[PDB]
Amino acid sequence: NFTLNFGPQHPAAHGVLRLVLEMNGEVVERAEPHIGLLHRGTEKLIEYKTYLQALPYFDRLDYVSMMAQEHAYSLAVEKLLNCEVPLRAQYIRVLFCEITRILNHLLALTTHAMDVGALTPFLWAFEEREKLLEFYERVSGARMHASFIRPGGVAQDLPLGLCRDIDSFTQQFASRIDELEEMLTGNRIWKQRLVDIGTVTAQQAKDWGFSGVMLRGSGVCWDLRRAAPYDVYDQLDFDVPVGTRGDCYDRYCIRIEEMRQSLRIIVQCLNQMPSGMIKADDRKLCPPSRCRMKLSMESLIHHFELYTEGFSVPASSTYTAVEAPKGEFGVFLVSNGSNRPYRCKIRAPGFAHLQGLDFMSKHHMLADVVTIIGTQDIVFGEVDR
Amino acid sequence: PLLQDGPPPGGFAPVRYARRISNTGPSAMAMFLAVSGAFAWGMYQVGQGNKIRR
Amino acid sequence: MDNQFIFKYSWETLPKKWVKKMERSEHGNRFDTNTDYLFQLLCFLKLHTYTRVQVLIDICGVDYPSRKRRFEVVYNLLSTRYNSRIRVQTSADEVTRISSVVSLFPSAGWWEREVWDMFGVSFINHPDLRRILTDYGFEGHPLRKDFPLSGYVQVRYDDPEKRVVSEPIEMTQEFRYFDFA
Amino acid sequence: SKAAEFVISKVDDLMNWARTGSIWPMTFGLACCAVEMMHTGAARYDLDRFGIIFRPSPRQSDCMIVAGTLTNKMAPALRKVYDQMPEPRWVISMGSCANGGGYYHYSYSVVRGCDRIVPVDIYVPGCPPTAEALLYGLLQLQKKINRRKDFLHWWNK
Amino acid sequence: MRCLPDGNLLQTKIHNIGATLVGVDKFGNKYYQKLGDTQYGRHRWVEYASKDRYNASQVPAEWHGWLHFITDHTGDELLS
Amino acid sequence: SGIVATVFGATGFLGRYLVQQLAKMGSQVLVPFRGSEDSPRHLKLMGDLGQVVPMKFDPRDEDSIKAVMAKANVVINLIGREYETRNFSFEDANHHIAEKLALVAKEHGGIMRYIQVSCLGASVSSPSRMLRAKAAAEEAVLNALPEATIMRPATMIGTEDRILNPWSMFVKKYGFLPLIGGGTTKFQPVYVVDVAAAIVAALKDDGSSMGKTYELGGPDVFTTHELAEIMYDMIREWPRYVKLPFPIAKAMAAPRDFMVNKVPFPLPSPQIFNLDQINALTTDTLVSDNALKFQDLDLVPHKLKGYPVEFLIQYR
Amino acid sequence: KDWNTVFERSINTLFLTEMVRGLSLTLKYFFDPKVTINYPFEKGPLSPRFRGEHALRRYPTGEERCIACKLCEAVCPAQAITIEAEEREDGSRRTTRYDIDMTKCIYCGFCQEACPVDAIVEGPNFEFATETHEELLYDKEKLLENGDRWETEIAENLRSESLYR
Amino acid sequence: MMLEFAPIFIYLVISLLVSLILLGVPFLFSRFDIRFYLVSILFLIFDLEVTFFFPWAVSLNKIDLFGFWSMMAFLFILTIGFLYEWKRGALDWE
Amino acid sequence: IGVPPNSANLTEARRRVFDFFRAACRSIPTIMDIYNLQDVVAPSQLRYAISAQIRNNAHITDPKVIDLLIFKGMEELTDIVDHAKQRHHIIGQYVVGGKTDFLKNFYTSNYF
Amino acid sequence: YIAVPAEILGIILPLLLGVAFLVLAERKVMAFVQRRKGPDVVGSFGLLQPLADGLKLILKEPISPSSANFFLFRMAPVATFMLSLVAWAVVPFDYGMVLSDLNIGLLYLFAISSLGVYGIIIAGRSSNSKYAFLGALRSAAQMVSYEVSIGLILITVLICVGSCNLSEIVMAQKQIWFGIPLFPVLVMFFISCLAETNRAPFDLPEAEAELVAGYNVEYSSMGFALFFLGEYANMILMSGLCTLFFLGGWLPILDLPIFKKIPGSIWFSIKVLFFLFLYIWVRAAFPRYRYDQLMGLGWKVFLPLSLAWVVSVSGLLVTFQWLP
Ligand SMILES: NC(=O)C1=CN([C@@H]2O[C@H](COP(=O)(O)OP(=O)(O)OC[C@H]3O[C@@H](n4cnc5c(N)ncnc54)[C@H](OP(=O)(O)O)[C@@H]3O)[C@@H](O)[C@H]2O)C=CC1
Ligand code: SF4
Ligand code: SF4
Ligand code: SF4
Repeated sequence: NFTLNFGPQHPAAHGVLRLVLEMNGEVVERAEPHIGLLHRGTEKLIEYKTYLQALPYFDRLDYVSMMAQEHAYSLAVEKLLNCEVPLRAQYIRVLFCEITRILNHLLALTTHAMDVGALTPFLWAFEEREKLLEFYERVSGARMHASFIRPGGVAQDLPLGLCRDIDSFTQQFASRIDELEEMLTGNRIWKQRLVDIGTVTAQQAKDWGFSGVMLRGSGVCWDLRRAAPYDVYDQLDFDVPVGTRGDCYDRYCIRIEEMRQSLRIIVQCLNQMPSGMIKADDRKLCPPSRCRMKLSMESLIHHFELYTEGFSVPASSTYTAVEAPKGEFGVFLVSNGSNRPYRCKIRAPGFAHLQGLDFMSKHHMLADVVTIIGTQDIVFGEVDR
Repeated sequence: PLLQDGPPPGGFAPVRYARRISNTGPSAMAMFLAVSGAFAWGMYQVGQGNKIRR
Repeated sequence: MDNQFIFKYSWETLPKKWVKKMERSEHGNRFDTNTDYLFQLLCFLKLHTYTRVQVLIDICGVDYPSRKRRFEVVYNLLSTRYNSRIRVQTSADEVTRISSVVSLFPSAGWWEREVWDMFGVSFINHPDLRRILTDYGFEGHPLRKDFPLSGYVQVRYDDPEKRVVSEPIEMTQEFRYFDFA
Repeated sequence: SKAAEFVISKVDDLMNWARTGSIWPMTFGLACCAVEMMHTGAARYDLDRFGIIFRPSPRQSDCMIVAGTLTNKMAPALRKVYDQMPEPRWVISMGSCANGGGYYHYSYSVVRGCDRIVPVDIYVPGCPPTAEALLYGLLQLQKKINRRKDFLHWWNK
Repeated sequence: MRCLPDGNLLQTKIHNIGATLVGVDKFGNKYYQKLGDTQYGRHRWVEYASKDRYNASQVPAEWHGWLHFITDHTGDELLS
Repeated sequence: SGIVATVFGATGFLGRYLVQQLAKMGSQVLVPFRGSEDSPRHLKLMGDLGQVVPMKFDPRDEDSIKAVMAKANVVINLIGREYETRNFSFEDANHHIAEKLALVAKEHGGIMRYIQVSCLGASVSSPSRMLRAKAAAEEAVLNALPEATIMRPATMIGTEDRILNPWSMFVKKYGFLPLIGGGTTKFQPVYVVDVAAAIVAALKDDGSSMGKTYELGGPDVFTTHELAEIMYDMIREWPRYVKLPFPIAKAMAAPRDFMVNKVPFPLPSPQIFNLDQINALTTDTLVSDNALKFQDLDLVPHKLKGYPVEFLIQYR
Repeated sequence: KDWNTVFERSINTLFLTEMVRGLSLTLKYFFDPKVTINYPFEKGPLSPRFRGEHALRRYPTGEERCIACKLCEAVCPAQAITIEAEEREDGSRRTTRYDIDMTKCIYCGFCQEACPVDAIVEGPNFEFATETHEELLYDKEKLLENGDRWETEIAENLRSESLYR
Repeated sequence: MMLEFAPIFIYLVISLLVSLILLGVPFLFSRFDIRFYLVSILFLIFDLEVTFFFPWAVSLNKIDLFGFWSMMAFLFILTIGFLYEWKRGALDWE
Repeated sequence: IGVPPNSANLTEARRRVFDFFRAACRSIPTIMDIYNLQDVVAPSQLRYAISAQIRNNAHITDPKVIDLLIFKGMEELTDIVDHAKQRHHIIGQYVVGGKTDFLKNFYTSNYF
Repeated sequence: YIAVPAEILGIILPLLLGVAFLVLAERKVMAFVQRRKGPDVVGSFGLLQPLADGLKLILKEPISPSSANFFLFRMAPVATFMLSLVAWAVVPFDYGMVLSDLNIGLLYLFAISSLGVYGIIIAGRSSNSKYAFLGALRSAAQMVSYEVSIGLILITVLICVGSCNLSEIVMAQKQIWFGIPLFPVLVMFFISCLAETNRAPFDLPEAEAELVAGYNVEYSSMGFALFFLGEYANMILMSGLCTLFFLGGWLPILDLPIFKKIPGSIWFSIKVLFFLFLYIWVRAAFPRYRYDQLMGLGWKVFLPLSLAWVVSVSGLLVTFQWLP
């Protein structure tokens, strides 16, 4: 068996993907990924930051699903502080979580399509991505690394007229998905590239710690938004699509349907959005308004403390997970009572998924390896941290 | 202040999320008959053109 | 299948010598085992009908330099069958090898490689135990508390040798530690 | 030499026109900056409209965009690919990570700026720079290329 | 004559047809708008004074917000 | 260190090794370049942020020369050319610029150390025109600056050298390597890094280098045939030495010298058949026993075998 | 199963019918208007919250707003800010050095949030690519220059954004 | 007449000159896979089939029924061979 | 293949030490071609380097410390062979190829 | 014969301009499909983009890697480019507008197509890259595989015409265009041309993101340019062949005086342009097959159907005595 070394140093496949394949002709016998090419020491760096300063690091783990990791870190901190989040912030956080899910699925589906030779859908999808990135920028001033979801709520309230603009997007997005499906779903070349490729049984998915679409493709009804709900997810209607074959073609269909259900959640969040405060009112971790900091001695003192020392977290440890676009994203946070986390372990779904490439790609063709990587939806920021 | 961004009175208009069907396309037999008839008549025309060329 | 049932059921049915500590809390049920019983306890939790702990979520280390066994190895586990999570922990030092659970959960393979890379904890019967994250030829385990943030060496291109080379670090501006305590 | 200089200036202008109007960058997409660069090449900003075509091989490439954090592990692979680009070649550093290490400057595994490995012609700031910011950086690369006098310098050598 | 080699400038000249002149800045750059709805009603652009060697940084601050749809105030109204 | 060095001719072979070693010491390095901004590009990697500064200048212009020297307390000259261009003669590139640089250095007044890098064999009675002009610059810089220091390296060996690379390229194209004097000329080639180390050491001493000329040769003396043997074992190719006596060697090297100053357009540079170097191959060039060697600089040269010839792997 | 339904799929396969719709829908956008922006004559939309090039501001009298509290330096997640300060000749608490490494900065806006006098802000400018690493080491004078150049736009955004923070 | 082949030769000479100009101007400023052998074998067989079809196709007007059926028998033998290829997995690259 | 259990006693540990010495030293000809050390250092000098590292730890009596040292030795060896970072005068951690020590240090700096 | 090189250059130079503008047209059409603009800055409407790209490639330094086959590495793009050029000496654009009125023109075209594979295989082995070599082997195998179906379709047209003269093949379609009774044959021919040109959906050399390195990965400057120009000239030639064999060549759609007014060269150019548009529209519409899938299609679908159509057409023509 000869060994084919494949590292695409370009975002055709992830930029830092490196694969050592043992082949029998054009058939793969063993796929060994070499990682750490994007290992940046995030978990070590977080220990030297206050809880507020560590928040931007979570935007840069799964850099296609920014606000989702913001949400997981805030929930873990809120869990350790026993902090009550107001209802309006909960709806905003869920709304932008679902916007993030569409942003992620649009990139994952069309970069995968582009890798198997379908070049048009990427251009059609990235235009829709631009409309959604505009909503990121209008609430936070940043296209991608918003740092908008924070412990106790969100950084700022929605600008006037944003909800109407979001509603306008929802009125046409179903047609955009319909166009994406017509280019791919019924086409015989697309089916021939995806059907019966990378079959994962339910037992295999559980054994290898698979989650998200990687687990639901195998017929397992498991979604953390329903299994362990958080924020206002228990007050929203959405269906959980599951596969019947466990192949790359099933997981493609599931991501399309998840985008349709994400549209459903956004519409409900837009109509159910209540008025009220968007920060928690416990004056221990919430920054005061600019007007009170400049008028009240107590507010100025609180502002001085929050931006120099930050808030303390009582000594404890817990694991918090959310349903990120790529699967279960978890944070194991250890606090020692101080203003900096003692240990922050990040559980990345792509770490487990890419580890499953060896058994998933066994006895397939060389050209199927990229398809299987695309169906796993790998981003090496979270794999390597 | 007291004005926050949110839904209008009554909420926004309903939006569709389900896939929309589309019945565009001819029939197995229609396109078969077209091809068969074109073949027969066209090969007769080929014979006629070959006679004139000769 | 709430956290009250698991705590009460486990106390009755588990072998007594397997668990040294049991904590019930809203931060997660947590069993502290001895190193020699970690493998058997996890096999029990996975196979037993009333637990069915089929998914190993992740394995992580924690450094406690003030302890004679500085390292704590934390196993986070999930039961999709009963919709419950369980935490199992054990302690280790810089020279005590501990059992690998790859035979129980295949996903443990890379996570155990990361624990070794980041902390220096070795795993008996691990099929392929080598560093997974750090650069090749790396010295030290960076997640240890005593390991400096910026490490010991840095890389740059050296034109006379026509290659990228490693040298001891030299910072233009050192990392400033702000003591807000 | 009242007529040679006029001819030489036209030759250099023709060479600069060809090189600015046909820039074929090889994308080094290491992290989040790669996605903003993906958007720059998408319909809204259409880098193709400027003559920019992305290449998969350094052999067909004129420019290298380092978009993302460069680790010590990845550094030798970056240098090798740069050495396979045929002259004339340029490097654009995109984002704080590639510029000087950014958020991960004090880390044990991150190269503190890609200019420690390859020479850099343009630095594009931001974390990430917006897609329009990258487009501005490319237009600055065209400005530097338009200062070249390769025929004249070779004529006087 | 600049239209022949510079196709970027030609696109602006074609799209300038029928537009309304909004104002001129201190550098001579001319600001135009259409008041339509083609790219979601965004129809603001600038015709730089220098037909060659134009640069995005040549737009002054008072017109920068108008040009990027950050504000609806023109450069003239901000200066007042 | 607080040394601010203006290194002329640093965009050539020795320059890159000298700038790297000057950067290691902490010195600030100013790099005058006369053509494209691409020539000093590889030097920007050396040294920390802002320590190496390329600066455009003009050899035939004194206002530009004093512009790049105006902030320096150390000046090092590496400017020289082994062949002739229709614009720069041997005296123009190897003597006129060197003497011009010293006079501006004299006009400056703030130059603690001045080093002029010449060549081993630079003498008045030399068959080669380039070495004759070097010796003139030797005397001119000494007359203009008697406190200046001179180095006389032998043929330098390195990745970008013009002896082993032209031969290997010639062999892989024609299959045989010519010998110009029957492979009998003696000389002692030196590692390029050692030459750079010597210049740094002279800058780093307590002042004992000033006014003295150093002959820097390799540890061992070869003949041209023997050196040509080293590369053959390195490029793993079959040795096919074809002899060539001097008359015909000056025959095929005659055209470029003949037509350089007549045609109005540039010509390719000579590799093996450079009439001027062929003349210098007639007599053995060696470090004199009475001069100052690498010893008295407290440095030992590297042997050629091994690392100094590692760049020949690319030719296999 | 049935000779008609067998005939149905046989003709659909042979005549590549499902690839006809793929061609049809690829052609519809061909005659439609394009979404490409004519940069640099036309620009993409931005909000008053946009986090771009940093700037130091002054009061309308010309006095610096910054009072060297060092809150921005303490909160900066990238340690991109370096400050030195002492009492001025008139007794004022002012900085003698204010440096922002634009290559360490992650453009988070935390410094703007921490500042109690609205001295440091992230302006709307995003077109400041440079040819050298050195020019991205901003000093105090450069930041005050940026504030002078962008003051009219910054003040307008601050007025619009004052109702939210 | 072979007279129409001379312009082709001059065309080849000119095309070679253009190619050399284009390619010369820039110089101024251990695994055996049996399936490739097998695809070569099949290509060789069917290439000879196309060869024997050209005289037949231009000559159908004079050979009439006899030549048609002789070609049919030729094809029958070669198609028996092709069916043998199909059934033995020579046409499958999986 | 897999990581073995900790050695029970010093006989087991020292037996593991010799297998590592054999395996590490048998790979010197591979290392010589990888770093092109033919004209740089003799194979025996690198053999004596490995032996010297083993001897410098001959005082260790805990078998668990010996097991960890061998495991780190195998990893150091594997990175040298599989992923070589060729410097000139070093491989990995090892250099290849009339006054006391106070004045030399004193002339250098104030930090000893 | 003194005027022959003038005609030869009047063929070759406009062909090179047409190739340079076919690349621009493909970029413009793919862009318009994708709601973008494509080249529009370098010249009015991007019309100077091909000139800039060619001039850029001319000025780019040639690498010529340290291989042991330097002559073959450089000769490989020259071989494929000369082959792409020489096919146009026998192509007629109108009655009497053809350089060489070969009586064996059909077989000459088949010979050129068979020769095309050598540039690709020599590039792979001479490039000293395992990845380039395995890609070149796959591309060569695909090309020879679809040559069989191309040849069998050519035989079908030959049976209808009874002469290898391309002008006679056109003039045989005066009564009716062969694309009407042989429409499935025309579809098979267009797909076989796509696969023979290494074009989408059959563009293995463009499948770099598929871990499939092309045969020309080690080529830079004008060797790469020659490979590209050869492939696009072949695309134009395949469009011309589809026009000549099935769409009546220079003939008008209907034999009426109103159609007969405009020159036959315009008719021929219009039809060639329609097929060149299809090459791009298909590239923009579909994903690509794996190598094994397209090889299966070549040997298991297109060969049997081509052989069946040869048999059916010949049998029907000899049965009713409708032979030429
Ligand atoms: N074998 C050898 O290389 C030996 C060399 N020496 C001498 O040492 C010195 C440095 O050697 P090396 O680095 O190899 O030389 P190179 O020829 O490789 O480099 C010469 C340098 O001087 C510059 N230069 C040359 N001619 C002129 C000119 N007419 N006007 C302005 N600048 C000019 C070049 O700039 P640019 O690149 O822009 O042309 C370049 O930076 C030379 O004087 C050389 O003769 C000593 C003994 C042996
Ligand atoms: S600069 Fe910011 S956005 Fe770009 S790669 Fe680094 S962290 Fe990600
Ligand atoms: S934007 Fe963030 S990283 Fe940059 S200076 Fe301000 S606080 Fe520091
Ligand atoms: S900019 Fe603001 S926060 Fe920073 S030191 Fe000045 S006053 Fe304090």
